[PDB]
Amino acid sequence: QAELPRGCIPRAVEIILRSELVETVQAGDRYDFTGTLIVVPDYRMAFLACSVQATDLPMSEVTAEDMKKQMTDAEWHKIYEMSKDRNLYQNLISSLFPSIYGNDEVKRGILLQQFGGVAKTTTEKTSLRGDINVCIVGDPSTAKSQFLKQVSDFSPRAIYTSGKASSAAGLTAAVVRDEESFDFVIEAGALMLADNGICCIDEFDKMDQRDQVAIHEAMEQQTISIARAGVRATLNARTSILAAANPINGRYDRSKSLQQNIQLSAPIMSRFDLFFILVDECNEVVDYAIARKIVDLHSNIEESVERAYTREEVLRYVTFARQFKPVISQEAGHMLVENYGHLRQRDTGTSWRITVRQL
Amino acid sequence: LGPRTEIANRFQSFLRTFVDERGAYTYRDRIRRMCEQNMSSFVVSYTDLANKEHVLAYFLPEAPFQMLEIFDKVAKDMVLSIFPTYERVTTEIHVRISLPLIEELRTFRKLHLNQLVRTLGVVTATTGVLPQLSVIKYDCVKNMEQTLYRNYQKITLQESPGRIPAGRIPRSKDVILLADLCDQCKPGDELEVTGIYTNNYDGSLNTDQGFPVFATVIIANHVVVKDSKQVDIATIQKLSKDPRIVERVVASMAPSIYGHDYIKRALALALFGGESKNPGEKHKVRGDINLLICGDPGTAKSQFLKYTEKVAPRAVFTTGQGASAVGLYVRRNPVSREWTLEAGALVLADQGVCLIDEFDKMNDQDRTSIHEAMEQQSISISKAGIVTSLQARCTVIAAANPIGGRYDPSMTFSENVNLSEPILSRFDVLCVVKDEFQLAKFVVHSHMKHHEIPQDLLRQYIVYAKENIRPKLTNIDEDKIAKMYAQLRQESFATGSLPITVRHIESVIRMSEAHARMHLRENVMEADVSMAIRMMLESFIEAQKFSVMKKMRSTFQKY
Amino acid sequence: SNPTNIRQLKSDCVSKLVKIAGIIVAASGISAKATRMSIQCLSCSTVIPNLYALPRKCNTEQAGRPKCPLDPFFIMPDKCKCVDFQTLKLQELPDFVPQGEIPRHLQLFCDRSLCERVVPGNRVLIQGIYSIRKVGKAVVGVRAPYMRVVGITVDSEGAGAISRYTSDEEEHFRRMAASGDIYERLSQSLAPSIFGSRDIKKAITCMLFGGSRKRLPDGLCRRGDINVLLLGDPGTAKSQLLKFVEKVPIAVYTSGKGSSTDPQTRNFVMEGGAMVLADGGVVCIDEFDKMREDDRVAIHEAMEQQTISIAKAGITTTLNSRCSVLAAANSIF
DNA sequence: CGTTTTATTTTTTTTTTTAAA
Ligand SMILES: Nc1ncnc2c1ncn2[C@@H]1O[C@H](COP(=O)(O)OP(=O)(O)OP(=O)(O)O)[C@@H](O)[C@H]1O
Ligand SMILES: Nc1ncnc2c1ncn2[C@@H]1O[C@H](COP(=O)(O)OP(=O)(O)O)[C@@H](O)[C@H]1O
Ligand SMILES: Nc1ncnc2c1ncn2[C@@H]1O[C@H](COP(=O)(O)OP(=O)(O)O)[C@@H](O)[C@H]1O
Repeated sequence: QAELPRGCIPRAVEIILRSELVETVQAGDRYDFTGTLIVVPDYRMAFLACSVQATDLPMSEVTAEDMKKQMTDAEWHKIYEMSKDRNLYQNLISSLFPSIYGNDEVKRGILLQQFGGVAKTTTEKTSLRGDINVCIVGDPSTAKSQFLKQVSDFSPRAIYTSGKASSAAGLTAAVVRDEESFDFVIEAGALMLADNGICCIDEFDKMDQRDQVAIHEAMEQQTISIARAGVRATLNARTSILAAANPINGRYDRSKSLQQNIQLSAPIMSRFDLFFILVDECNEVVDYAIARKIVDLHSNIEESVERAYTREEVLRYVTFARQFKPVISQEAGHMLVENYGHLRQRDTGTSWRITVRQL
Repeated sequence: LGPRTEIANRFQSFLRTFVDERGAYTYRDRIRRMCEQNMSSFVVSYTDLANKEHVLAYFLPEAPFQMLEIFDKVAKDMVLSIFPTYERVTTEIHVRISLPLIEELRTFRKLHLNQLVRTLGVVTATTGVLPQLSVIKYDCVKNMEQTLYRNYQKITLQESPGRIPAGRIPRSKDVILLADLCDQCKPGDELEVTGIYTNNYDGSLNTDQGFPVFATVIIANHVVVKDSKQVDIATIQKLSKDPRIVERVVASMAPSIYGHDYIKRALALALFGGESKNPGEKHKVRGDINLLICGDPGTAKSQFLKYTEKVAPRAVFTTGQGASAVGLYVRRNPVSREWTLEAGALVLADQGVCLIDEFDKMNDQDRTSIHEAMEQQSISISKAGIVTSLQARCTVIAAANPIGGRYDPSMTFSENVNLSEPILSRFDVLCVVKDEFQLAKFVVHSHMKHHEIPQDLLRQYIVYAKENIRPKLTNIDEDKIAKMYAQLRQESFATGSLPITVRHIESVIRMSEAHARMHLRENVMEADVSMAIRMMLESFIEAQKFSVMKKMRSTFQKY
Repeated sequence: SNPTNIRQLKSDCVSKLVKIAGIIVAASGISAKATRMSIQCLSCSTVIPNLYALPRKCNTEQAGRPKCPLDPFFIMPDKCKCVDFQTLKLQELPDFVPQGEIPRHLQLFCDRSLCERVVPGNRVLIQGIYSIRKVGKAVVGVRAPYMRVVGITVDSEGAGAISRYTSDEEEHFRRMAASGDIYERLSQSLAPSIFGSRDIKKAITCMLFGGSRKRLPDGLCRRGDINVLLLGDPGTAKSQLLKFVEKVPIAVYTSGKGSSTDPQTRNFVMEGGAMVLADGGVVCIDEFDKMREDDRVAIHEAMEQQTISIAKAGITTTLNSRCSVLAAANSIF
């Protein structure tokens, strides 16, 4: 995809490899192959190779220092100024989407989606989990897909793809019926290539009444078996998701329940724990921030907000936080009961369907 | 081979001389045990083998099969020398190993051929069990009869869906079994094997297409079952037959949270029944249970049924529609070769259960099968080549979801969740979960797991409750129910007050007896009655209009 | 002529005679087999060991030299012999673990006079042979199950089978009808042990005997078949009563979708419609409207007239019957 | 101057198409 032509498609080509090169390949990566094209002695063409070149030794904002490992997070000396000074959050609200403007809640909330979740040390009787179900809606002509597209540049396994096109067989493979190799290879797919990754998708809207068969699995079961003419096994969902439906005439007219403002399926709004909508208003002084930002959008000199936190130092510091594993005997953690209680005092009014899945 | 001299000595000096673990070594006795069970699978453990002499790991792999010859000759020469009595019957032998090191799938490669191996697998579809040929004979003119045989079945294994390398493809391998190690494979189990690696005798050796068609094949010397889902008595016979057990068992019934002490009583009864008692001249009558609750999205109607999966003598689980099929279309067209068509799982675990969420979601043509099991103890394949049936001595349970939302009030339950009525005519047991306003400290403590009945027997007591004690009786005082019929047909007359029947107490009849299944009573009094009524008294009051006191004064005297 | 089972007999038990017992399933027809015939080329009765293909000797040969290799052997069946076949079939017991496992079975083989003897839904004891059909050394050698027959011995299960294969009982019959007390007496018999229809059960006296299919000189064949009804709520023993009625002439009984509108020798079988067990047999069933409306035309053809026909393929079964129904109910109010 | 030739069927998933109060 670094190479992409007009008209033509990433056509397919086929290859073998050796023992030490073998089974050391994963989802969408950038390696350096060897150009030893070779014939078929049937003819037709083939090719061959012998060499590939696809975080203990450190990421960007470093030079070598010490850590738990060699340089896995070694550069605390420079991170830590940007670790604790809690206004750094505002860099993570400001110095990350300077070319973009919307609500300031998403731009202060997504980060933990990108970052590891819970991963605790408890039962075998049942799993506990880290990540969360997620959404975003509004109506178009509000810049509600810039961000998803950007993630594909921002973050790993930010597989920005459409959902409009996909089938229910988008996810795994479906069938073979001749000796392709062994007459039963139906273990190819689309999702579990999330190698510690997420699959956020567009156009969740006109989608079918079968996708939920996978999303029902999302945060409890995370397992993968098929009722085909093959076999059944299972796999581990590593992944969260994004929501990409939309309304009919758009506005979620504030006279009917927000469930009923689209009125989609039964359990979907049980599992998705935050929706985080931006809905339209008409107060044009709102709008006159925008174009006067795009005053430097084409005018090529510093055509955004001045930054304070590069992409690469951001991306490196993501890891430092994922190997600490907090320990919660928090008395305030015991006074969440009062927090949740005064919450439900607010839930008592405006009488949605609420429970511990939101806890 | 003069080497062959010493090896059998090192066996012969080892099978009938060795002692370990403070005498009467198994090898003195396993053979005769085998001989008394006519088994031909006398076992060795490599750990003991290396405890004596580890030299048998390093002259083995130049050909382990000749090692096995050098094993069987010794064994044979022990049995018929010591049991020449045996010299009549089968009079052939091989042995087993259980190098007890777990090694893994997806590692056998170029350098793992035909050598000392130790591996696992997980089993799925394969064929029947059939025979082969064995011997070198055919000639006389200057043979296809009297030519000894040996059974055969094909395998298929699969690998752990737990220890997977994260989106690496689940894999597959073709492997063999043989006659004596046969008729133990079934779908969906794992089995640990000694294992040994080769290819076909000749897998397409020739100038060929742009890649050879080669396979790779294994068989077992030993198989040791890893799953073993059927088979310290001082607890049960003294503790598990009281009616205090509806605290003791209820102490350990649902170790998740305190909530909803009713169903502790319920599940304290739910696995605890089943009865034939077919009458004379009429038919076979009834021995089924039939249960459901209407939950809520946020309740526990998904996480509703889990714990009993592992424990029961029989259990068969299915989440409901979403991926439910109709296979749950048989012209009497027996499954011809490479043609496969399937049929209903109700008879499998006949006298077991169907564990269900999304019950109300499934397809009516499957519901046809699901219904009459519970009504006429039979069901009817519909106008195919055969109009066959499927035997139903079994039980029905589920975990459905409401209709059109979350939950309906004391307003009737057909509209609380949209089943049918004539399916519900055969339904037995009920409970309901709503909540208004300890646990939070519980939930956070349970989220801080940094890391009464015994657990490793508790089935065989319920086997005893499903096995042992089975009295019956005449009308003790249940003529009382001519009021519960007539009065509450007519006092609770017109709000929601039809659902009172003899099947409303045939339901009771199934479990009033079962108090003695719990207790090993050998009789029944009004003691077990009133507790059964405490269940009807409590389940029923929710299934009637918000005139709710209609049960309370009317029956809490019978509490 | 000590019985056995199917999961007990294998490689050891080959070329050997056995006693076991099972339950018939279905089987094929009666085709063919001979013992000998001959060929023009030599004209010898082609002696056979077992019930090869004339190697190199031709015998259109001794004509001088002029030779005739590679079989001028037109097999001449006008000289032949002739035998039968059925290829018979069994299912194992309902007692030997088909529950957590699958019920296995095998195929059988007969010879001459023992066909036209056995049909499905029967219970058998047998003696055969464990023999073979294939050859060998199939990733190595998987091969042949079957058996043949020698001398089966079937069962006589009790009191049911006045079906296929006294006058004191007529004295039993008639001295009760000598009494003119049957019309209302057997109004407490058809439910011989429980309550219902009591003073109105007299109306069955007409239906089981029926009226009379009194044909005419003119077109019509009148409605000797005539129909009756029941309808109501559950709890009245209405499920088990008609359950008994199958026990008390011949029919089938459930309601709706559950009767109701092969990979071998390229012939399309069609087992038929609803006069199968009901043409002399009659039925009594629930769920009329509780049933699909695609299979609710037939009732209108079945019932008021037996106006039967066929249209899947191009031929017309002109069927009829002396059959009838009752209806059962859980309809509205 | 001799000694040998030749066959495959059912199910998937897509894109087409089609059904009832
Ligand atoms: N706060 C904002 N920051 C940046 N751009 C904005 C903002 N508000 C509006 N815009 C501009 O308005 C345009 C809205 O049209 P746009 O191309 O986003 O449709 P879309 O949101 O992609 O539709 P959909 O999300 O349904 O596919 C965007 O191109 C965006 O540049
Ligand atoms: N009474 C209760 N007892 C224990 N856990 C509860 C109870 N009520 C709610 N929960 C919580 O609900 C969660 C499960 O919600 P869930 O069953 O998945 O909703 P759904 O059935 O719609 O998928 C559990 O993790 C559990 O902690
Ligand atoms: N008068 C009666 N005599 C005997 N049994 C009865 C009587 N009334 C009801 N029953 C009971 O009703 C049950 C059958 O109910 P059923 O007709 O199946 O209800 P439904 O028609 O709703 O399915 C029988 O098991 C029987 O015990």
